[PDB]
Amino acid sequence: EAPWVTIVWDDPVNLMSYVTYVFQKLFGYSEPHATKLMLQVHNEGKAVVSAGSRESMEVDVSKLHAAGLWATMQQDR
Ligand SMILES: CC(C)C[C@H](N)C(=O)N[C@H](C(=O)O)[C@@H](C)O
Ligand SMILES: [Mg+2]
Ligand code: NI
Repeated sequence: EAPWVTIVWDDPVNLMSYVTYVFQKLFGYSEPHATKLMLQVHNEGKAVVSAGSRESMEVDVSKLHAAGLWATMQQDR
């Protein structure tokens, strides 16, 4: 019943510019939004990047994995 979130985890390989681009490409986010989330990943170690049903977050995780980003999902409490 609960809503879920997709989290992207910091990784030591992917370019900062790539991560900003992926968030725009996969989610349609604006450049300031994508950059903000990228920097949160890089400076906090992780960031919630999207939110919704468990099934919707399963798709976001799969899309992010195909892009090569470290994504997981968990219930939002
Ligand atoms: C947003 C995260 C994944 C950035 C990386 N931790 C990072 O430091 N990337 C570097 C960079 O963009 O210069 C190199 C390692 O790709
Ligand atoms: Mg929460
Ligand atoms: Ni880094």
